[PDB]
Amino acid sequence: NLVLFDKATYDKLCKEVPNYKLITPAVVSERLKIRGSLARAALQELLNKGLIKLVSKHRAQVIYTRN
Amino acid sequence: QSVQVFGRKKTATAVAHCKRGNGLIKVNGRPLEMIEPATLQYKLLEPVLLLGKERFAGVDIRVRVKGGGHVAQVYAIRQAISKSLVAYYQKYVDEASKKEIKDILIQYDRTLLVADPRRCESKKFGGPGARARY
Amino acid sequence: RIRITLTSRNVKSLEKVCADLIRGAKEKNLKVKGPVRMPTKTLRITTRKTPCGEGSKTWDRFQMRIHKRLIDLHIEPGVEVEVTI
Amino acid sequence: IKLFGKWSTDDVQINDISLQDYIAVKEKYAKFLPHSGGRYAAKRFRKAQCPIVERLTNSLMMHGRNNGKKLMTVRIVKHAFEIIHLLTGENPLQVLVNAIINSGPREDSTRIGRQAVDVSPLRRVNQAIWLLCTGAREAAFRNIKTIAECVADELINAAKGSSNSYAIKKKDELERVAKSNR
Amino acid sequence: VKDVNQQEFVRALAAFLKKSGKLKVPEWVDTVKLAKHKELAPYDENWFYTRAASTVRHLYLRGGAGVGSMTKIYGGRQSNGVMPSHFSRGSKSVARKVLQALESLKMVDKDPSGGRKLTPQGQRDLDRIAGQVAAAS
Amino acid sequence: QPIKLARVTKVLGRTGSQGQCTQVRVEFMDDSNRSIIRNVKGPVREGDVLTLLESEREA
RNA sequence: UUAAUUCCGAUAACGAACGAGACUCCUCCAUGCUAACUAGUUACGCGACCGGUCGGCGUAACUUCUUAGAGGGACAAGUGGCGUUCAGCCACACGAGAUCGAGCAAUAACAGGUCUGUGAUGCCCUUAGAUGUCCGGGGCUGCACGCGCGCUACACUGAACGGAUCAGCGUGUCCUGCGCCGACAGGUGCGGGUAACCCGCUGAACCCCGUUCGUGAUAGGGAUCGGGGAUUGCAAUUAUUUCCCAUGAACGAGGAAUUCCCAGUAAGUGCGGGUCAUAAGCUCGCGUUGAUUAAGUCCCUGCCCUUUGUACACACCG
Repeated sequence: NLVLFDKATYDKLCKEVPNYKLITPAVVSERLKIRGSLARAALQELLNKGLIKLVSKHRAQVIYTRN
Repeated sequence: QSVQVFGRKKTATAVAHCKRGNGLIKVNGRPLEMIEPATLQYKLLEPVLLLGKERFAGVDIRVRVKGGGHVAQVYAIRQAISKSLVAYYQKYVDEASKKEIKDILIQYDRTLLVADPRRCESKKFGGPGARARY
Repeated sequence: RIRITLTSRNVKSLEKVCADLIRGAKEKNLKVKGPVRMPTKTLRITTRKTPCGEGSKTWDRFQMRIHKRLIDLHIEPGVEVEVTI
Repeated sequence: IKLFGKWSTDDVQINDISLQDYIAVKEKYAKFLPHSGGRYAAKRFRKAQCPIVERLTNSLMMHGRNNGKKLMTVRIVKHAFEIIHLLTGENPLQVLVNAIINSGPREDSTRIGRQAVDVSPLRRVNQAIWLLCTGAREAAFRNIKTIAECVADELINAAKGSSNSYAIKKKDELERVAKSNR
Repeated sequence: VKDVNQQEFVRALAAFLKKSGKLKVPEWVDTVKLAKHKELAPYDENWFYTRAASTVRHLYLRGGAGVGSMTKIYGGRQSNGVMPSHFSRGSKSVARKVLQALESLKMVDKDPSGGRKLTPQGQRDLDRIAGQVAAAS
Repeated sequence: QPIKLARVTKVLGRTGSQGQCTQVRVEFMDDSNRSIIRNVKGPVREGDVLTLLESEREA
């Protein structure tokens, strides 16, 4: 639903999502109430920093995990 | 010292040129792990993963494929490579090493050395395909 | 060099004149190339059986096979012969 | 060692002695991919020798849109086992075989023109895979949740009896009908 | 150009073809869509570099292609709305202008028998990029 | 009552209006006794192991 | 018992005929023959690139791949079990296969279709102000509606954008290749092929790999309309088709009912042929991807047979 992050939502992404078992642009979009476009690009930033890892990347399936 | 064995899927005819040398396995000049369908990459590596690379480390294999589809060529390449090594171990190596290779490839999947005769059936009038009707 | 093309609708009569051509020319000490068998052509005609529109969509398939064999050297009814240079 | 590539085929035990013969996993039907095309639809009991990872792949091609698209469903099962191994540290092959154990109706009812009857060991695994793939398919018809996630959640809930799996709710529904019509 | 992945090959060859700022890149690259069966223009801004990298790669594998062949290579399915979809050839002017652009770089010349083939210079440049993608993998 | 585990020994025939249920004489594995007859739905052959939820009535 | 009045067996019947089967064309192999500059492989030289690639060029070996002739091969043959230990069935080993797909198809029937397929045809009718025949224009396309075959959808198992990568059937005096022009549809010059030669290594689509889209009537769906560019033809208005821009409707798996289908099958996917000056949402074929379930039953619905009844025999439309 949400298209652009907010101060209450962006901080919610950076503190508890890297602690999830399954990190996917679909599972983080349902609980953060954000759209898949923002959820997909947001997880790419956490992958570059190092908070999350990458299990397997594909066209319509990108699977992240925790360090 | 080389053999030329063909593997046939529905319409995919893959001919492997098993010739002595190093461990070279190429399909139409491209390496075996470079074929476009990556999902079926393990199907092409079954003759190598089962028999081990030490059996292929003395023969070069250059497969030429034409006909059929993407999946048909996959099963035809792995069949040509499976039978080219068997036919090589039969004419230039002892027969005991041939049975040592056949029993490994047959017990896993018989389609590596025996082609299945399944072909598309002719369409009948009054229906969209072979069996189905209007 | 002469290339003899042989086209017929029946393989028995086509290979009968083909064997007599090779055998008839081999006794003359003429180096001949073997009979090259061209891929057969099937003239497909799928028509409607009924002369009206009441049939149960029953079609009849016809075939007219034309076998072609060429002989390169250095006749029965139904067989066409054409020599070249 | 024979594996799917990362997931081992051994250490996969079967609890039910009935389904132990009709589930092809260990030491004889272990292949790198759930795609062999071994003409299992030829004789009466040839599908019993087909690996359940390929039968799970064949049952995911259930719609006019997905017919004749198996390399997709192989990728779906490949990605589903990634999510299964990620959510639960156990072997994904163990989760699939445990899902069939809990998604197999032991008894069913037949219509008389009801009457409770037994269920063959082959129909259990036949219906378990049918109920599992049907639940993951309906869970992703209109949802941002991908199919690899729905298949993974359908299998982890069935392997645990969480009563949230579409297969478990249907398996218990068919049994309670036969319990009252016996 | 073989022995490496062909999808990352055309992406690295296009980067080399763009960093070497000598390609033609006609003025209408922003308005045209690459085929009549396409609904939208290419999402990538530098589609002329991506197609040129892929076109010269097809000439390495099958020389003497020409404009009519590259039109068939880059063809695809054509949705006809409520009517069944058929195959549709690509754009002829896009395939022709991208062939002449490769000729300005001396990588493609007119084939004596048919259309256009690859030059020894283009065969060298393609093998250099084919070595970079192998070392970077 | 426990869930009894029986093994198929002999396939008798097909029962039901449309022949969907197979009549099978299924004996128990804990002991050679109790060679009961059951109606099974699905493909059954000699040697199958059935999971009898209720084993009192024969039917 | 069998797909089968197919067989065994019972036996006032015995021996046979048509149909079934056999047969014909098909695909499955046969590194064994016969041969291939209109098919190829391999070894070679040649040469481009950094021993690997080359459908990049050349004529000596010979047939694996390709083509097609001949001859082989499979017959419930072998094993186990079930059976009048018969006819056969089931399960296995071996093996390219252990019910492959057409064609042909008896006796006899329909008041089944066809006079609009015939210079097949009886009769009737119209015969020159014609129901002959030609040339114009219109119609068969007309639309409150009730149905029957279909296509496209209702998506994320997806649309798009881009990358990569594979067919077969077949047609060609029209099929089409290259160099130019154009955004596309087109145009234009030079060419090849009456064809295993040219199109053509048929670079098909689905599919595969990236890339954005993110319950959303939405980048699903492309129906309905506007404004233009072309092509076909003597001529498109009631838009022949085609392209471009714009317009963005119903449709969130569908009531009672109902259809098709058992393995390379259903379904998805595209191609070719027929129609064709212009030409596929149809149909006849082709390959591609490729299953779920079932190896069973008279429950339904269809026919068949036996028995039974008949005042029916133009045969219950009696």
